[PDB]
Amino acid sequence: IVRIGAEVRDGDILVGKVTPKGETELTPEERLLRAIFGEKAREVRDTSL
Amino acid sequence: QTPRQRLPVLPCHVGDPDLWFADTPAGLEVAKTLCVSCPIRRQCLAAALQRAEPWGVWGGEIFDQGSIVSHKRPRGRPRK
Amino acid sequence: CEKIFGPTRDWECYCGKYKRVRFKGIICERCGVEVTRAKVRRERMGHIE
Amino acid sequence: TLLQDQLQSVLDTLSEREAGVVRLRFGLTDGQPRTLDEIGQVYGVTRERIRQIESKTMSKLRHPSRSQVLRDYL
Amino acid sequence: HQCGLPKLMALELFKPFVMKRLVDLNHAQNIKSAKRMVERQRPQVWDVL
DNA sequence: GAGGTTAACCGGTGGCAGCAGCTGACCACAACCGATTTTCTGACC
DNA sequence: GGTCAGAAAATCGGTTGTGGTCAGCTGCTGCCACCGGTTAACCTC
Ligand code: SF4
Ligand SMILES: [Zn+2]
Repeated sequence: IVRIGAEVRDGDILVGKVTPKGETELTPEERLLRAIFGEKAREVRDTSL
Repeated sequence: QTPRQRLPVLPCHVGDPDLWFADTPAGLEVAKTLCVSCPIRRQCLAAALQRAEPWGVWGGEIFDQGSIVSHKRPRGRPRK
Repeated sequence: CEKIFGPTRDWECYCGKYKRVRFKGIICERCGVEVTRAKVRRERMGHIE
Repeated sequence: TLLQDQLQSVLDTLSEREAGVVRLRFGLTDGQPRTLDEIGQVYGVTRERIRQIESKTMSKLRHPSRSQVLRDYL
Repeated sequence: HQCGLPKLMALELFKPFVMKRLVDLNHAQNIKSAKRMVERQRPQVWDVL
């Protein structure tokens, strides 16, 4: 959560919470793009306040 | 009218990309000199170093199948 | 019953073998279902005998 | 949908042999990928030559000069 | 024939139109970048709007 | 007054996931060589 | 004072080779879900 006194604006993050979404199947196009860019699979889904 | 990022400033993708894979050492010299004006030669060169490029101009530098080259020899007998 | 009222995911047969859009309208002898969209659960009718 | 169209355009910016090699490698024309020697069989060269072409083509696609349009599609 | 409109409402109302226009003026090269720019309310959106 | 009964408890089956060991498909890479083809040099004298 | 000829590149392409690694396959390993037999608890012939 944010610090006390931190001025916020519209839509900013107040609590950083990320949920285990499990693993779903992958489109071949997303597979190709992930092979191109080389990133984490990101097996969790963000639900932030 | 654009107000975009530094992508047209970025001299990697200004012209034809196949120029950057020139099959002539002279033909890629323009490409290598074109990244003298590149803002991001350090991180790009570092990324190309760590990812073990097989080919092409990278960070203002050509790459062999494994590593860095001075510059490729052309076809024919090497000189003295 | 998925065999009657269609599948529950988009082009997903029930055992899990056929999962591709290249398969379409193909009934699967192992699981029983026909590969199609999950929208057919809106309008597929059954009857009681 | 815009990602698919941009992918088709950038895939067609390169030549047809490596283009169909990538298409058969990733199932972008049928939904089913092929083995390396399968692609080598349906083209006409050996699978190691296929692998060299595939690796250098993957590097060419990885290059920023063609990754400009796909830099921030994630 | 005129009527007023507050900008924090009209920006929300005309959001896809302004997304298309500020992609066409290259202030954001993709739709997700346009959406984040509209959410953060960067000052170019008024002259587009 | 145990006879007869009774919820639960107490052996006794088939189903299934694991699961470690066993293939062969299939790729990594690695050299490595092989025609090709320039092309430079190298004596002829 | 030209002149084939050789050496040595690189470049696309086989090759071999080989090594490993993993998808999966599948017979033991063992546990887990019905099925019902039995065993101490309730109502009074
Ligand atoms: S290779 Fe050089 S010029 Fe091209 S994008 Fe990378 S850093 Fe910039
Ligand atoms: Zn099935």
